[PDB]
Amino acid sequence: VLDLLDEECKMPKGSDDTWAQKLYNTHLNKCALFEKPRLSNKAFIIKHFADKVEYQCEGFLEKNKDTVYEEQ
Amino acid sequence: ETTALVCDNGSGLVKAGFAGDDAPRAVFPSIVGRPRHQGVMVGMGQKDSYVGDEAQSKRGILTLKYPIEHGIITNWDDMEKIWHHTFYNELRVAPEEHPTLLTEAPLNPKANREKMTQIMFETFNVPAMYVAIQAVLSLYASGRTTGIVLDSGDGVTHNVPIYEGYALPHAIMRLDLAGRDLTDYLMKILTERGYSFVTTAEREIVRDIKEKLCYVALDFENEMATAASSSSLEKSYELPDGQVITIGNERFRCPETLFQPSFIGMESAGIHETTYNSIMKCDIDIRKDLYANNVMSGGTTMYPGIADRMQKEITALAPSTMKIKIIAPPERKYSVWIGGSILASLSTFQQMWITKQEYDEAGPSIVHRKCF
Amino acid sequence: ETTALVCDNGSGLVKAGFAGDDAPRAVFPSIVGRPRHQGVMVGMGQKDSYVGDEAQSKRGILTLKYPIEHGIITNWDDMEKIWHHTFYNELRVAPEEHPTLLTEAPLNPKANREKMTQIMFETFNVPAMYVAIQAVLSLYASGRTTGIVLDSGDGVTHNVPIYEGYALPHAIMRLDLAGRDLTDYLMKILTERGYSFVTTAEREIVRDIKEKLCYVALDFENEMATAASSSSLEKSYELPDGQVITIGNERFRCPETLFQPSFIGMESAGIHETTYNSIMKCDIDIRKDLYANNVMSGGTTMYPGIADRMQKEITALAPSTMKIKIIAPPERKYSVWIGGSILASLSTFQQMWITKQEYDEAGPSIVHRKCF
Amino acid sequence: ETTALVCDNGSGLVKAGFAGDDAPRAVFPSIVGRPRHQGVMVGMGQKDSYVGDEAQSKRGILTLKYPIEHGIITNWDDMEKIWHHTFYNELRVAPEEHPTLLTEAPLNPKANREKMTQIMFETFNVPAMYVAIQAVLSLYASGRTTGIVLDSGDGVTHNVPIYEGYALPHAIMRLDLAGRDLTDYLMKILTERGYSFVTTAEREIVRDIKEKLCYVALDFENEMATAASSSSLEKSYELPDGQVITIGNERFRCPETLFQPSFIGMESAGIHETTYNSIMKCDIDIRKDLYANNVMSGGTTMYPGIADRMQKEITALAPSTMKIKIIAPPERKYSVWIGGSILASLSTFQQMWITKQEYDEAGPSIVHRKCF
Amino acid sequence: WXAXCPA
Amino acid sequence: WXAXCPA
Amino acid sequence: WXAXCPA
Ligand SMILES: Nc1ncnc2c1ncn2[C@@H]1O[C@H](COP(=O)(O)OP(=O)(O)O)[C@@H](O)[C@H]1O
Ligand SMILES: Nc1ncnc2c1ncn2[C@@H]1O[C@H](COP(=O)(O)OP(=O)(O)O)[C@@H](O)[C@H]1O
Ligand SMILES: Nc1ncnc2c1ncn2[C@@H]1O[C@H](COP(=O)(O)OP(=O)(O)O)[C@@H](O)[C@H]1O
Ligand SMILES: [Mg+2]
Ligand SMILES: [Mg+2]
Ligand SMILES: [Mg+2]
Repeated sequence: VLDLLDEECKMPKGSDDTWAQKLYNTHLNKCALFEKPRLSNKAFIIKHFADKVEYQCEGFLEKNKDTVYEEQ
Repeated sequence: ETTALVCDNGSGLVKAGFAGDDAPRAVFPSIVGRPRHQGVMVGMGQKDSYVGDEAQSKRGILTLKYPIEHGIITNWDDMEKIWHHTFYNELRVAPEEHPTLLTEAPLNPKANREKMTQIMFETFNVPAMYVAIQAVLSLYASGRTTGIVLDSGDGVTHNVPIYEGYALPHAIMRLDLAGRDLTDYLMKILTERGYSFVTTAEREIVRDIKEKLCYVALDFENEMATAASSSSLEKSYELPDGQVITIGNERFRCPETLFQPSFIGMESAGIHETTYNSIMKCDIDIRKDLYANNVMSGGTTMYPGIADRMQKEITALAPSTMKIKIIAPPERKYSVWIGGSILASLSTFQQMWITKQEYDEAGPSIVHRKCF
Repeated sequence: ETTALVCDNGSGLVKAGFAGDDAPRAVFPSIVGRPRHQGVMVGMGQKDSYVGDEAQSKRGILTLKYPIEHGIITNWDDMEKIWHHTFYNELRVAPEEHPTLLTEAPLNPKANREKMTQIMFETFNVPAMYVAIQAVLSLYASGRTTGIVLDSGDGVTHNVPIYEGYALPHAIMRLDLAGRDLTDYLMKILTERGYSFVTTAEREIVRDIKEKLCYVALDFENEMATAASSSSLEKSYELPDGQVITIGNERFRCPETLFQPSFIGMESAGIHETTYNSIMKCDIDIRKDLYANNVMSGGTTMYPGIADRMQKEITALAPSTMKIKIIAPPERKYSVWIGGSILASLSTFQQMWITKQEYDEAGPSIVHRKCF
Repeated sequence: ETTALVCDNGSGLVKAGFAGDDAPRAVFPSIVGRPRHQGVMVGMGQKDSYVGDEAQSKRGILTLKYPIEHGIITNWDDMEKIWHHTFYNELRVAPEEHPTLLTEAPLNPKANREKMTQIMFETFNVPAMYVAIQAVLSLYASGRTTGIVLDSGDGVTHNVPIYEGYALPHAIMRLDLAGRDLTDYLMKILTERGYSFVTTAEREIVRDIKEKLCYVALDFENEMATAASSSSLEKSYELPDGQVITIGNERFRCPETLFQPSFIGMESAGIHETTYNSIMKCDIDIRKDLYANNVMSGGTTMYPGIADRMQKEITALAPSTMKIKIIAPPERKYSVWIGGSILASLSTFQQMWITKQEYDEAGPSIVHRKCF
Repeated sequence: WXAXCPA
Repeated sequence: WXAXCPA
Repeated sequence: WXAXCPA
């Protein structure tokens, strides 16, 4: 999930919808611990040690980007 | 509490919503696209198939298929994709929680209802459902218990006479003319003027041309005489690439094939003669009350002037001493949905649903005895 | 950890580096020189052949050969010398440790890819590699998933339309005009003014003249009228021996042959008409989105005013009602490398590489099915 | 006495002659060349443009233009040059003395017929003329009153079902695939093997390669498996400069795009599926009699094995219990001419001509009502 | 043609 | 359909 | 190349 997120940061015209689509592609049916929420195409569920937690994609690309220009 | 879903599968537009709201909150074309070009860029999120407005947006790179033709579902996996997309994406409602109400044209195969019911119970696990006749719902929508409904969508046209809520099943007429084959006729006549629309996307462009520029002539011969003798009738339309195309007598000449199906090469009479020949199958005591109500439904009845042409030539066919009145409310494109929204919210209707208990007991065969 | 090498063979400049850094740290001409004069001094350390900047420094005494002509590798032993020089001398990296990513123009022979792969696996023993289309990488470099890329290096020019990451392979246009034959045209037009540049070193001098003093006229006839009637347009350049040479209308007149290939005697239309005739091969629904992005790439698109000339005459050809937009970032000379540097660093791409296991199983034939 | 001229404009070959002789005595390509190089020698008799076999002989120095593209005449002055050359040079007959019979593909613009008639009456002053459908003439040529004609020239392909002399105009299918775009596909696939054919003369060389070495595979996958696994299928051809070129799977792979138009990137189905989908538009009582006659016409149907491939996959699509019969006479390249030669010599036909009296009275508009 | 195709 | 028309 | 052009 972090690897596909760091890919989608540099990918051209990356967005939270296409990142989510890459998530569903890679892990929707290959892993028991990753699940898609029934009614939404913008969120995903991870079964952690404690509990299942549902994450919204809508923030992550803005929050994940750092790049600092040396001139600044 | 719990409110039925109301869904009309049509051809072209799907329109769906909740019972007792006044217009459908999901409307989109019943179209499935699959990409046909070799994908080059790695890591694009490229997708196996698109549904509805997605497949309209990307239609340049897609083969577009309609899973319903003449009200018959030809391709079932794509129809399951369209319902899956409708419930989860468009309405965002889980189908286990809601009875579902589904709409069909008359005189079409039984297997279509058996499969629609097997799918709604087995895959969606819908708790209860019903299958309703398109024409019957237009009376609920127009506030009447009597009339001969004329309905035309994409695909099938049908007449259904109803008198005080009794259908007259020996008098039901069905015709495959309407709506899509008008577009395949417009594409053929436009070639005469030097425009060529072959691909499934160009068919959607011609559909938009038809919806904007076509109208029905009061007299087809007088207007062909006028349009041969002038430029006054001629309109121009701007293609999505910014080309501009100019359209002459073709725009009235396309919907005239509703009244003269021999243009496309059918052997049956126009909608006015199937309407009159449907009233002639009703017993003489009720004909007075059918001539006083004719209800138009579905998008192919939206052409400007189609009501006054219908009334004119039915008034030519009918006996001289009677009111002929054509009823064509401006909202009529949604009338079958509004009528199903009314029907599904009645309290008397809550005993009509097929419940999963009954489907489990009797199998999908039950639909024929319980439904119409 | 391990980072792919990214190499673009071009014609003229080699440019190479590591994936995920932002500009190539090796850039040098793809040129091989062999000494042609009788060597006199004993004990000089004289050497059989020179590569890259060595052969530029000594070019007075060398025959200079280009091993790549019109994107086709004509001479393989010199190409192996250029790769050996790139990996060992320029990057100082052992190729066994790094996947390598290699770039090629579309529509060139398959034997070129088969040999490039056979060499990279057998002699270098590179663990994994891939062969990428030059034009596709300029979209990665310009941050887009849609557009018609126009690319011109030395040698081949090609157009490749792409829409949301799908190529349209029937619409790919390729033209052999660009870059070297502009130099062989400049050498021919300079003779009218009394300058003679015959040797392969003098061709490199004329290449430097072309890169400094040439520019594209907005209107070719107005500027020929001006330059016939004035000295105002005239610039002078100092040869390596300190002679000074003066260049008039020739400097704009040389790159006009990109838009009028009949000057050199080709029978095909200019890059603007191959761009328009490439958009005309795309289906009408997407053309609006190709006119809204045109991406220039490669050094032959660096002439001053080539963007505004392209936009002017494409806006002449296109339908009147559309935005034509030409995108020409100042960095565009490196765009194919920057795009391959982005591509090779994606995580989704790590399954795309041809691995030596697969080459051993299937032989060099595999490249056609696995690569584009 | 007086005998009608019969002329079929096609694309590529013009073929023309007198009614009631059995083969055309003028045949030549419908091509116009204009010289593009600076003429040097004074006093050479150098000429502004060349037509037909002249432009084939000198094609090294000429730009070659086709004035007809996809059965539409795009350039009218060159078409007038081709007719002037046909009547005066090839037939050496003054057109005022003879009715003229002219041939056209179905479903093409009306302006093409209006201009053809305005030119034949006003400039040539032909006393009477007629415009005939290409497909209809192949039945006259093959001795039948019933069948679904499949016709492919250069440019347009079309199917026209006819039953006892009645056309079925709603079932006419037209496809732009045939013949020229096979050559533009062959030029693209030959580049894969390292041969480059760009100029309009090199296109004529590739057309001759296609006419000699191409053939249709019975099974396309088995033969690609064979040609990947052997040299046995491989043929070599000698270019006009005495180079020799070697052609492998490309030779069967080029005409397979007739059955899989997605290769060139069309969205429509192959000629076999447009034939079957044309028979499906005919009423069920006549289909038995269309399956029992399929008539191939025009030069693009000359490939070896195209009949047995057509019969094989149509026999795959059709219901199992019927004769499928493909009729493909060895003369079929001339069938449209032979059929027009028969038609123009009937006595019943002498009332069909448009006479100049009628053109003077009604103007060129008459062609639509009098002709088909 | 005048729209769809090039002729 | 199954016999008459195409669907 | 091998036919049309020199490379
Ligand atoms: N305003 C209009 N004028 C003419 N045709 C229309 C108009 N609106 C829709 N149509 C055509 O009518 C058909 C859609 O009718 P609709 O009732 O939505 O079909 P269905 O009943 O199958 O859902 C389409 O073929 C569409 O092109
Ligand atoms: N600033 C410039 N102005 C005009 N032409 C240039 C400029 N820089 C390089 N060129 C020309 O462009 C070609 C090099 O382009 P490049 O993209 O390096 O080729 P390749 O893509 O084959 O590596 C050479 O012919 C060179 O003369
Ligand atoms: N023996 C052949 N095999 C394959 N293709 C052929 C042969 N002869 C002609 N052709 C092709 O068919 C086309 C000519 O067909 P023709 O019937 O003369 O066209 P039209 O009907 O337009 O006059 C050209 O594209 C030509 O290359
Ligand atoms: Mg409807
Ligand atoms: Mg480059
Ligand atoms: Mg022909």
